[PDB]
Amino acid sequence: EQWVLNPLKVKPVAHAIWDPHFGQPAVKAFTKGGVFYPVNIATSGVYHWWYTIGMRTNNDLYAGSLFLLFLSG
Amino acid sequence: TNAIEEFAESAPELASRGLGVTTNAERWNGRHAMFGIFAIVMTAYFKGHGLIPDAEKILDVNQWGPLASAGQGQGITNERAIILIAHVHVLVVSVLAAFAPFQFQDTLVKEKGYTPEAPAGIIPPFKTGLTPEAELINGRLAMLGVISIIMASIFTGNSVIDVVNLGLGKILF
Amino acid sequence: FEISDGVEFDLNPLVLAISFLGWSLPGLLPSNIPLYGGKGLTTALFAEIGEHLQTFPAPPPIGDPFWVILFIWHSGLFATMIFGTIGYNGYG
Amino acid sequence: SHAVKVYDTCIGCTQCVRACPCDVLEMVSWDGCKAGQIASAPRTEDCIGCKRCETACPTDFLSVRVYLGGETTRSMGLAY
Amino acid sequence: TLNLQIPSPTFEGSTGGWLRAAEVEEKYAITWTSGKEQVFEMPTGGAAIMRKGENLLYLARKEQCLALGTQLKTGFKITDYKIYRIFPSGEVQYLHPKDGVFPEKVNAGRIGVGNVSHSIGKNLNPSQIKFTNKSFN
Amino acid sequence: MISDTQIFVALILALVSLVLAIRLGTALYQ
Amino acid sequence: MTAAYLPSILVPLIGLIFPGFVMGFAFIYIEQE
Amino acid sequence: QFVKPYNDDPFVGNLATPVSTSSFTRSFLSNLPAYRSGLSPLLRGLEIGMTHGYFLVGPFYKLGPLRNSDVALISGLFSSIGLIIILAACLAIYGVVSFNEDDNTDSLQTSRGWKQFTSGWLVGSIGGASFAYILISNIVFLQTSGL
Ligand code: CLA
Ligand code: CLA
Ligand code: CLA
Ligand code: CLA
Ligand SMILES: CC1=C(C#C/C(C)=C/C=C/C(C)=C/C=C/C=C(C)/C=C/C=C(\C)C#CC2=C(C)C[C@@H](O)CC2(C)C)C(C)(C)C[C@H](O)C1
Ligand SMILES: CC1=C(C#C/C(C)=C/C=C/C(C)=C/C=C/C=C(C)/C=C/C=C(C)/C=C/C2=C(C)CCCC2(C)C)C(C)(C)C[C@H](O)C1
Ligand SMILES: CC1=CCCC(C)(C)[C@H]1/C=C/C(C)=C/C=C/C(C)=C/C=C/C=C(C)/C=C/C=C(C)/C=C/C1=C(C)CCCC1(C)C
Ligand SMILES: CC1=CCCC(C)(C)[C@H]1/C=C/C(C)=C/C=C/C(C)=C/C=C/C=C(C)/C=C/C=C(C)/C=C/C1=C(C)CCCC1(C)C
Ligand code: SF4
Ligand code: SF4
Repeated sequence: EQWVLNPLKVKPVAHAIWDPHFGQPAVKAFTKGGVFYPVNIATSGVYHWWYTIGMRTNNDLYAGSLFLLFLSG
Repeated sequence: TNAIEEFAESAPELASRGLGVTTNAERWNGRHAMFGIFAIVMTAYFKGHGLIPDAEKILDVNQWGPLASAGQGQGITNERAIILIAHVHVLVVSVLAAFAPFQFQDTLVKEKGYTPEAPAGIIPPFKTGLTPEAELINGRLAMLGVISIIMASIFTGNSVIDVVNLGLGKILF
Repeated sequence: FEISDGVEFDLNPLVLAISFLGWSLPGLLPSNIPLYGGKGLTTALFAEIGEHLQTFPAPPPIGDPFWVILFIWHSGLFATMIFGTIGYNGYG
Repeated sequence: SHAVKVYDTCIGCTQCVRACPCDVLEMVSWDGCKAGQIASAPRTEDCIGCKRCETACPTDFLSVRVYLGGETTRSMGLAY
Repeated sequence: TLNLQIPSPTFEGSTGGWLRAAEVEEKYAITWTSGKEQVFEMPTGGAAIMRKGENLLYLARKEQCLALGTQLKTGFKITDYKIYRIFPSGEVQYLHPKDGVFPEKVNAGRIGVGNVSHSIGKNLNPSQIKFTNKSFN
Repeated sequence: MISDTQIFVALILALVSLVLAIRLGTALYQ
Repeated sequence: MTAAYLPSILVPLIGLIFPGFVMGFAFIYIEQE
Repeated sequence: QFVKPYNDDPFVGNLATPVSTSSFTRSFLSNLPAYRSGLSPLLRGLEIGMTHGYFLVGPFYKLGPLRNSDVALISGLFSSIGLIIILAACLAIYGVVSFNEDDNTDSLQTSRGWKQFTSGWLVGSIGGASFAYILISNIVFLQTSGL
């Protein structure tokens, strides 16, 4: 939601990191993307892809995930 | 009976040892669900009366390692840690009972040639007392109550503790 | 005492005593070099043991003559012990 | 075990039988070759698959073939 | 038949001998007569002294037994070596000189096993023997 | 922005899909 | 009970319990007569 | 002279050596719980676990991630308990897989014998870890390694 505003400046985050082996330096080093917890920055381009498709809110992505779970079932 | 036999056919490994959908599994899960309803009532009491020390204090990452850090940049509270350790006590008791059961107690994993207990059915006979029937009735009731409590909490929006208190009539707190 | 399945071994401690004396008595030979002080190897080892027992919990420091004296004395003692067992059991 | 087979191109040289570290191949009587003998594989359960029989074979492509199949203790040559 | 009272070639012992699999599954034996006391090489490793007369030896593998037999036949001139297989039941079997004569020379009585009535070029194709019980021969 | 109720609905659908996956795995194993 | 606790509740499960149970059950299955 | 065939069997895959067949070696091995005579498979496991959890507590306590913390000893004990549970699971799966249900009268090579052994090992291991935890928590020498 904060990437669709300034996509050329915001780094897209893939998912959060929860590793009980990280030290405080590692947590601080990985806390980026404007979030407040260690994260991975996506390199798959799914952000750009979905933005182009027409996804704007997190609710759109959540609805898509629900539909794909239903389709897998 | 038909379901039990077809499961025994499908998964001989679990059914032969008593695991899976069996009367033994039903009895054990009823035991655990009754103990869990009691645990929920006790935690409701303690939280309402403030008996949990430093309940809202966030555990220090420097002291308790990275495990003290939660998923989204949050910290586990002292109350959550205390309740988790309370569960750890009974979990160690559980592992010890499963691996080295008392001679008189029922065993979690039944022997290969064990005789399954008769499936009670809709309701076992009403044998009032400390009897294998009353145990099963109350275990089924407690398991159903656990599911009902969770679903009431999610639907009505109240906490599980709040729902338990409301049901009991606010006697707990 | 059987050293193997059916082979007996005497295991005489007098062999140990004799080998210890055989290595230690020559060790008394004094030397004026700093390592020994003025005394021999065995006497220097005894003196170091006493000195570092007086300061019990602090190990002899690296560079102290104690370590070198210990190593040399025990190398010679073990060599003499092996030779004495050889003599007592094969040439005995 | 491995499947060992013999074909009519056999000339009865017997080198396949002599080369086998086990005792899997033996000479039997035959009329299709000048030597009057043909190789046979009665004890195929003892075969290890070394293909020494195949190596010691003089006919254009082998008269004896070893097809490696299911593995057992004897086939794998496991002394333990 | 095998006589279990035949002495052994006064071996000094080794770590290459048979193991628990010999007591559990199969243990092979080889018996041979020697005209004098020679020194031979164990198939497991090391040297042993064969006795004047009958010698019985225990091994874990038929290949080891037959390697020892080949050594006796070539290095020495001993060709009366017999090989047996013993199960834990004690059911000794006779294997090597099966028909009393070595397989390298034809003998009347043997039945051909595994013989095919064409060259290898006449084998069928897996496509032809697919989804069928036919054999590629 | 994604609520706990939304995550719970997702988890329920995931559990249904897991049950169906176990069924398919059994049917394929046969 | 918020969603922020789910990572800490699950990662140990998915990474130590699920693998341990799967390995034990698979061991029992593969070594079974 | 000192190295001979094992059990006077020249063709077994073993040699009789001082380390393998000396009087001290035989006495030690025969007096260890795994071999002592008379012990039930449960008592063998009890002694072995008592011995093993005790030394398990130390490495975790003095080299674990929370070793420079106030909770180093409790963390070490809890990691010891976790490893003990994992090893008890290993023992249980090994017993169910290796030993069939035939009854050889609790010889430690039976289903029942191994079940008793693993139960005793779990109990003794947890007990020994707890005993080491108590001793370390109450004795300064053990907390400082003599410093
Ligand atoms: C959250 C509450 C809860 C609790 C406390 C339990 C507890 C239990 N359930 Mg379960 N159960 C639950 C919810 C719960 N259940 C629900 C919602 C359902 C669906 C209706 C079931 C359905 C169900 C069935 C059908 C059966 C059980 C059984 C059991 C027992 C063993 C399960 C097990 O070992 O899992 C453990 C899994 C974990 C993730 C936790 C393990 C943590 C410990 C400390 C680790 C040590 C494990 C131990 C060493 C074993 C290792 C084995 C491996 C190496 C092979 C146990 C009394 C079985 C039973 O009673 O058998 C007689 C059985 O057959 N349950
Ligand atoms: C992906 C999953 C995963 C998870 C969730 C963890 C979690 C952990 N690892 Mg890591 N680890 C992993 C994979 C994982 N590891 C892998 C793949 C390796 C191999 C390279 C390691 C190797 C490793 C080492 C070498 C060490 C850790 C340690 C730790 C701990 C973090 C540091 C700390 O202060 O804790 C320590 C504080 C504690 C209070 C520990 C309590 C742990 C309890 C007892 C766990 C419960 C176990 C359970 C009952 C077993 C069930 C068995 C069943 C499945 C059969 C933590 C328990 C450190 C540690 O201390 O481990 C004990 C440590 O030294 N890990
Ligand atoms: C001791 C070394 C160590 C260990 C044990 C771990 C452990 C972990 N790291 Mg890693 N990490 C390490 C060093 C280590 N890290 C280092 C040095 C760095 C650099 C700073 C990182 C950086 C890092 C990041 C940035 C992230 C992690 C993540 C994770 C977690 C993975 C989540 C999970 O459980 O997935 C489960 C494990 C897998 C899916 C991997 C599966 C791979 C195997 C080989 C597949 C096996 C397939 C098999 C055929 C079938 C299954 C069999 C089985 C069920 C029996 C886990 C706790 C991630 C995390 O927190 O996720 C929540 C994450 O985002 N780590
Ligand atoms: C296949 C897609 C996928 C992948 C690769 C991951 C990966 C991850 N999820 Mg998961 N997750 C997924 C789908 C997926 N998720 C879905 C659809 C949901 C909604 C129900 C979730 C909900 C979810 C939550 C709530 C959390 C994670 C977390 C995690 C992390 C640790 C693993 C874990 O705890 O899983 C736990 C997963 C579940 C309890 C349910 C989802 C399980 C999926 C559907 C299994 C799919 C299997 C796949 C199709 C086939 C397997 C192939 C086989 C060869 C192994 C890791 C980054 C945790 C974390 O720490 O994140 C940072 C965490 O807190 N996930
Ligand atoms: C609480 C708690 C704990 C706990 C716990 C535990 C162990 C909780 C365990 C809970 C369990 C096992 C719950 C199982 C519920 C099953 C239900 C509701 C089935 C319903 C079936 C129906 C309606 C049906 C039906 C049907 C109909 C209509 C007619 C039939 O002819 C057909 C059909 C079958 C389809 C612990 C111990 C962790 C402690 C913690 O501090 C708190
Ligand atoms: C004391 C003690 C212990 C103990 C203990 C024991 C033995 C504890 C036992 C606890 C039990 C039996 C709890 C049952 C709870 C049932 C509920 C919440 C049912 C809800 C039903 C509903 C909502 C039904 C709804 C239904 C209705 C009304 C009508 C029909 C339809 C529908 C709407 C679905 C221990 C073990 C902890 C040890 C301790 O040292 C001592
Ligand atoms: C969330 C909530 C709300 C209120 C009530 C309730 C108690 C339900 C509560 C709790 C819910 C819980 C605990 C839900 C748990 C969620 C779980 C276990 C999610 C996991 C889902 C896993 C999935 C899809 C796995 C899919 C795997 C697949 C295809 C594998 C494919 C296959 C493979 C790999 C081998 C061959 C067979 C097959 C099937 C083709
Ligand atoms: C080989 C060698 C060479 C040089 C000399 C050296 C000595 C180092 C030697 C090596 C020696 C070695 C390796 C020694 C190691 C010793 C070890 C690991 C000893 C372990 C002792 C264990 C002890 C007390 C355990 C005590 C446990 C107790 C009460 C448990 C009690 C309990 C139990 C079991 C269950 C219920 C709860 C309760 C009552 C608490
Ligand atoms: S070698 Fe080839 S040809 Fe000569 S005998 Fe053996 S099989 Fe027949
Ligand atoms: S493969 Fe080795 S064993 Fe099998 S037959 Fe050819 S040679 Fe004899």
